[PDB]
Amino acid sequence: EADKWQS
Amino acid sequence: ALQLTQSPSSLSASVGDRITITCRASQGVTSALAWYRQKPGSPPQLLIYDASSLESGVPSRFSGSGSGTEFTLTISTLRPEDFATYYCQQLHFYPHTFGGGTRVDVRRTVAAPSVFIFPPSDEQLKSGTASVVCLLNNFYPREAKVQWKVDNALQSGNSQESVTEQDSKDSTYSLSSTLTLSKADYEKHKVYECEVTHQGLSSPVTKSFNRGEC
Amino acid sequence: RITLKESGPPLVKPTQTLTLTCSFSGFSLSDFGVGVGWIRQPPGKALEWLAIIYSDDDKRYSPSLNTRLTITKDTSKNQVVLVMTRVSPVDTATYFCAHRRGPTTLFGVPIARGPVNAMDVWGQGITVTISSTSTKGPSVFPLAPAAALGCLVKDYFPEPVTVSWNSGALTSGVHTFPAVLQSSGLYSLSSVVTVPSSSLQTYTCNVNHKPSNTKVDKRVEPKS
Repeated sequence: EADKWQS
Repeated sequence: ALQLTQSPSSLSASVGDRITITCRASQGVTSALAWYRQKPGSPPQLLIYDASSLESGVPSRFSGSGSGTEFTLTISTLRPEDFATYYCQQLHFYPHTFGGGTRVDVRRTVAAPSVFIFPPSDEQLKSGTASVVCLLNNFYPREAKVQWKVDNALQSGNSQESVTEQDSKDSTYSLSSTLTLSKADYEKHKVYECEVTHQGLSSPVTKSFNRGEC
Repeated sequence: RITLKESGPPLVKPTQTLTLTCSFSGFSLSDFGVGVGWIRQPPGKALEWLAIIYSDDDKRYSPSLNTRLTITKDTSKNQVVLVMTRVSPVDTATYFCAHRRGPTTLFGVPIARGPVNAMDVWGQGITVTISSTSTKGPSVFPLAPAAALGCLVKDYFPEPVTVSWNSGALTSGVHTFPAVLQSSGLYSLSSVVTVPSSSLQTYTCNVNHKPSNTKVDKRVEPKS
């Protein structure tokens, strides 16, 4: 899934 | 999951060369990629973070570029401490994958291995086990393939091999492969053969012996 | 200056539980967005990511090992613990813990996330061997025919063993290979030496496995 520091 | 493929897996070079290692991801990882250099016996050391930022205290000959699915690390002027294994790491998706690594070693001229086959000692046989060892001595490059054959049957799952580290004054490698069988199985066959494939050999070389021949 | 160091048992038996501790200094696991992760490296293999924990206590695990891993932190002791259950021989590896930066802040406002994209400082690594074996000395056998000969140092535990030739006088042409951990849980290694096909001079390998108090000198010659 998406890493902590994504977006 | 996400796959990170490094290329080449192994690379030869000399002090002063410019090398570039590349890492490709199966899905885009944006700029969340890091490069590391790991010297034998030590932990990996961070060179480049976030695909292209130079880590503090890391020498300027190291450079990283790319984003998305394709990244490259280039060392502009290879120094002796750079003979090592490099890894890339993706940090966009969990799990935070590492590539397979690329080994950078001292280039030297191609040298075929001197191959030797050793039958098991009578002393070992009395204990009930039989070890057949094959030695590939001083060759280059590192990749070599050893295939054991017993009375022409291809062996599998019953051998183990280890390789020395690059020799500091030869630049060659050596490889030892052990075929292990019970004394009983050993006794049920004749021809024990170690087949070797290597770049320096214009076709495979086979070293063998017939068991019990005296 | 950030430093980390791993500690735990060097040897563990199959089915047992392995608890590894990462003690660090230079940062706090209460600092904003900081992480501490664990990565392992089986001998001769690639790095393999295991898990990571952040200061806000979010935890993530390798999907392949999820059921056997627990990671936890002890903020006041500056330690991160990774517990792996039901280990088996394939879990033998060097285990490293590592620091992961949190985003850069300006007047306590996150402004740069690029620094989180790497594990920036690593511990030296701790070597863990998984085997049910008890301490045991090697059997030494001859390897007989540039010409080559050697000694096969078989079935010993744990590492290491030392091998020299002619009490230390023979060095050129000597290759002592790294030991392989056999499926039996015992190690095995060969040490060979190449010489001008004429020297066949005497050759004796001196083998010493400190762990079991086993010294052996084995003279090897061209049979027949």
